[PDB]
Amino acid sequence: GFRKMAFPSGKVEGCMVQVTCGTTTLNGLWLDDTVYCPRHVICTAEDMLNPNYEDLLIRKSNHSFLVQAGNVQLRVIGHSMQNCLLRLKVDTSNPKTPKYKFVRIQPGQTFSVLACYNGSPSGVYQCAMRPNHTIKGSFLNGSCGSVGFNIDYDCVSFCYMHHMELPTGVHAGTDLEGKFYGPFVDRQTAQAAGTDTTITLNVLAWLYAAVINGDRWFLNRFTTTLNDFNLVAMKYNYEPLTQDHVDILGPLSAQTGIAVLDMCAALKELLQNGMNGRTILGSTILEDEFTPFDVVRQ
Amino acid sequence: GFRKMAFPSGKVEGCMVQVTCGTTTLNGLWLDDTVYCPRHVICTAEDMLNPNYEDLLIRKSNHSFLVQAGNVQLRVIGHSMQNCLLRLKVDTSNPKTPKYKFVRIQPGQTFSVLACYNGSPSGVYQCAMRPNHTIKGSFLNGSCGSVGFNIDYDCVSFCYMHHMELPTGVHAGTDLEGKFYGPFVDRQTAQAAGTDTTITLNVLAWLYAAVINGDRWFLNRFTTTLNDFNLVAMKYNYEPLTQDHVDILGPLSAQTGIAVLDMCAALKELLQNGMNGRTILGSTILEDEFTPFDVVRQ
Ligand SMILES: CC(C)(C)c1ccc(N(C(=O)c2c[nH]cn2)[C@@H](C(=O)NC2CCCCC2)c2cccnc2)cc1
Ligand SMILES: CC(C)(C)c1ccc(N(C(=O)c2c[nH]cn2)[C@@H](C(=O)NC2CCCCC2)c2cccnc2)cc1
Repeated sequence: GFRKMAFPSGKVEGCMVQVTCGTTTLNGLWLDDTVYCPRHVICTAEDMLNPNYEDLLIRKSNHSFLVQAGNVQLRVIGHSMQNCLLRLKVDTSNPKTPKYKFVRIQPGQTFSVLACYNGSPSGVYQCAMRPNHTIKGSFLNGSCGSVGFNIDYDCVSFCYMHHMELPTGVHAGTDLEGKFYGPFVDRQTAQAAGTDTTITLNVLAWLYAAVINGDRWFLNRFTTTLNDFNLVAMKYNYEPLTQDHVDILGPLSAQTGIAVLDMCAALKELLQNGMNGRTILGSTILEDEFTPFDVVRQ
Repeated sequence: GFRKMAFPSGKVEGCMVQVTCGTTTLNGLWLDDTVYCPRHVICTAEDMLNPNYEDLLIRKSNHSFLVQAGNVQLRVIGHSMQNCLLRLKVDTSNPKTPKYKFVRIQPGQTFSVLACYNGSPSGVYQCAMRPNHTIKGSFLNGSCGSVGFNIDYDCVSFCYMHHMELPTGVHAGTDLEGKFYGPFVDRQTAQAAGTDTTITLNVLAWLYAAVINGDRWFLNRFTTTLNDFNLVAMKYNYEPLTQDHVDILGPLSAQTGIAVLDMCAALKELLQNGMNGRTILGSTILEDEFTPFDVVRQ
């Protein structure tokens, strides 16, 4: 009765366009009279190892970028580069543009992803920005340009644009000003995701979700200090817990009457003695892709 | 790299309206000039045990149904009942109506759910029609009228409307002609979901997904007959396997070169010897909410 929920994708579906440059097609985002898309759309098949993007873009004209919004083709009247994004000024302003904002998210935070291919939305799902700045997405060839987003009231907050797959099958991209999450670059190199860790804030939020949904078997009578917990957390590749996290879990702690450091003693016991065949909220592992905000929303 | 993916919900978001009758509010679906919604919206707070819906509806007029499409209120110009649904003819035809169809799904099949409250879409997620004709959804108070759907090309296939929660926390509803899935009724009674079972077709599809995504540890050298497998399946509360299922898994069998009855010997070994700490496609349990169609789509 508790699961990954994506935001309704209608407001973003209206802004999804196709952007073709030579032999390469990928998705872009059309807000007002601008189309944002990954700049590597101008990289050539021969030049994937060491492209110089300033160089490749001086050589382009407006007419080298085909932009198709569904049936209707848009005419480009200008172009520029912002970090790893390209900005294409088009003639028409998108009539379906929503109230929107560009935000840079932090590790642990979650968002919905609209997976698109050739400008055509195909799927929506929820995921989290990992601590190693990758995302565990479901992106196939030509998903580049797909965006990730959160919706509050009527206001879309774009936080991610997809650029590339890394060798482990996870994914890298940028915010909507083109700055990458993590130390990744939009070329073919030998770059790997660094070692990942488990998002302690999110596990604790989930245990509080489980308690609120009536499952309570993992609770215990013990307490722990923050330092005592962080020694167990380091052994099990979990992010250290901070006072800031303890503060964030306040409202959840009040609702259930279970002190945060009590919940931490509970989690520490789970990490040391396994789950021995039981299930939490339907899971047999410790979920770390729900935030404190996500749990309250559900 | 493989997960629950919902269809993009934009085409259904445009048809979500609010329907108020007295003290009760719930969601409805506005296609053309008709609004479909659960008939129990006319049930009164006093009459939940034994309402007579023919009786309660003769007593209503068009002006007892408030219909709000976002800001604008719609005027109702007629009303009738189709099984467990109410049909409200309104003055305006919905301009955002998509190409659409009403279909009745079968157990094991999956669909996307747009969770709505007070006409306002709030979330989208994927689920499956269980063999006991319930759905394991995430519906809170006033989600009634939320619909479930599949999209092919530009054509929305509405298959479920939500009506009620059953005592175990699972959910019952109807197709879009108002006929319930299962033997449930839209009153407060002592009705329970019957015992559920595991969707064997879907587990086998998932194992084929796992193989296609490079995970292969559970394969073995043995084969099984269909009858030999169904004796293990009965012991573990799994649906029997039929020739029709074997036929459905054909394309998946060809793509991976693993014969269906080979995959069944594999699954039988998983059921008898556990997973002993390993993971399939990121899971430590046997997923049964992906169809053969879902696996190919991803
Ligand atoms: C030029 C540059 C920056 C190296 C690049 C090249 C190819 C793509 N990939 C496009 O599919 C694609 C490219 N252009 C249109 N589509 C895919 C991709 O990342 N393969 C990686 C494997 C080789 C090493 C670098 C990239 C992809 C697959 C699945 C999900 N997401 C993306 C992305 C970036
Ligand atoms: C009149 C009738 C048919 C018995 C009924 C009554 C209440 C509702 N429930 C509305 O929330 C609701 C009702 N009208 C507007 N909202 C909820 C519901 O099922 N409680 C059940 C518990 C008591 C026994 C029967 C119903 C609900 C909760 C969470 C997710 N889904 C629905 C549904 C149907």
